[PDB]
Amino acid sequence: AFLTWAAEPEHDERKKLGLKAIIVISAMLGLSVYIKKFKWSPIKNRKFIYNPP
Amino acid sequence: VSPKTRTSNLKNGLTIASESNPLVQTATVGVWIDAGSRNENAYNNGTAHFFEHLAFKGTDKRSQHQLELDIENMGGHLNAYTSRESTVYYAKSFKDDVPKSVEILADILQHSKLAESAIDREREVITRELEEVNKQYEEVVFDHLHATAFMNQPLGRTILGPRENIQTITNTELRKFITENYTADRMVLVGAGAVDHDALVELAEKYFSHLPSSQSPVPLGTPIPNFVGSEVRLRDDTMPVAHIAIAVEGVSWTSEDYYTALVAQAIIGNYDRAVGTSRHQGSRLSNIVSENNLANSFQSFSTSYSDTGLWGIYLTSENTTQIDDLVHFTLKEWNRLSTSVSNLQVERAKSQLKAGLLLSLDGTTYVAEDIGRQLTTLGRRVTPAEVEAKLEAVTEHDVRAWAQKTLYDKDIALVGLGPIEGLYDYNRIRNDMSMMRW
Repeated sequence: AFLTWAAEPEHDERKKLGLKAIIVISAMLGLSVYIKKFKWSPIKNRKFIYNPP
Repeated sequence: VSPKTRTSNLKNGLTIASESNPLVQTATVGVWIDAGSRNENAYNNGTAHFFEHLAFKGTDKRSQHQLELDIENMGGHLNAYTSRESTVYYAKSFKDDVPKSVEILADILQHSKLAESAIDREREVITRELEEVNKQYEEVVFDHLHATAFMNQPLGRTILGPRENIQTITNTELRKFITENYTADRMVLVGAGAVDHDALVELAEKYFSHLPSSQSPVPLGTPIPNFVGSEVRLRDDTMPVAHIAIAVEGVSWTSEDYYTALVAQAIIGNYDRAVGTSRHQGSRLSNIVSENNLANSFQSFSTSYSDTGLWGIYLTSENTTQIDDLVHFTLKEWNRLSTSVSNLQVERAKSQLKAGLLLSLDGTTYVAEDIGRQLTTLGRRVTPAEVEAKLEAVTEHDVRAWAQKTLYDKDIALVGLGPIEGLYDYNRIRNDMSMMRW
């Protein structure tokens, strides 16, 4: 355990910052999905009527 | 100061409204009806317009030919139009031919034959009208604008109605429509020009006394529309001119913001490259458009109905690679109604409107149309003094408050017709309804 710490002393801090990043990034991913779908809905919902000239 | 509009009622509830002008020799008398296509359902849509055709096809007394002759002999003409909320039938004649014209109008409205043979004949005429409106680009654009803004609602329907209905309209449903809708409490007999009010009231007692009254008489101009932000693109690369309308939900006739919306509309104003003075107009949009050759024309509108309206602009342009600029600069001028307008623009627009509302009424037909419209939408003729006071009450800060709730960051209805490849998708147009800098 001591030698593992000696090789990677940032270990504890790194994993806590990773938890924060995971949470923020996940929330941003969810919100980016909502926003993309919101912005794209006029394109997705587009309908056509064709009358051949 | 124009002569006072006299108003009387009959017992059935028919309003008679008149404005005499002893300087003219002609008179416009007619019947304004608070009824139109909006009163149809989906099955009988087109009936109101169908009736307008058959009204001139002969009555119980006069045949179609006799009708023609009677009007020819009078010397003037008859005219009619059906809109979404209003139907009009009027007669322009000589001063002393007014009793004849009232008699003819009373006949065609109450005692029309609606003979199966004539229904069948007009059914083809009206079918051909479906394929010839196609040329009247402004009308095409505005009919699609209503269809999309009021999607699947009565105001969204066309006046002509679908092809299917034209083939299936019977004299029964025609009769039912005019019996339910053309009631005395919904009708106004209007006279303008060389008419005596007292003479017109007597003619109304003689001809329009046996009109049905409705079961539940509501006041004139009594109506829920749910506006849909949406677009219709009718791209046609073979057309040289693009026609674009952009509108938001506007104001009804009786809105408290009615005059505020008119002032806002006048700040943007109209433009036409063919008019000599248009390059010198004060409107900012006019300056941008003329200097950069962005359009052939634009026309701001504020259309009102009993319970809603459309406020927007109609653009025509040959500049097919700068449609984006034209639309961009138009919507940025609308943004400034929310962010930037002050007493400078507002007082200028009020000055222009105080005259404009009076100028419009320059002939007997325009006067009759004004009396008839106001009586069927407001229940009264509003005097110029009242109109001057309502305009004067509009401040810059009323305009800003109105634009901030009506225009700013709001959904639009958008119709493009013609070479509109350069018109961006809905989002990029709607994104110009706000300013990130504000």
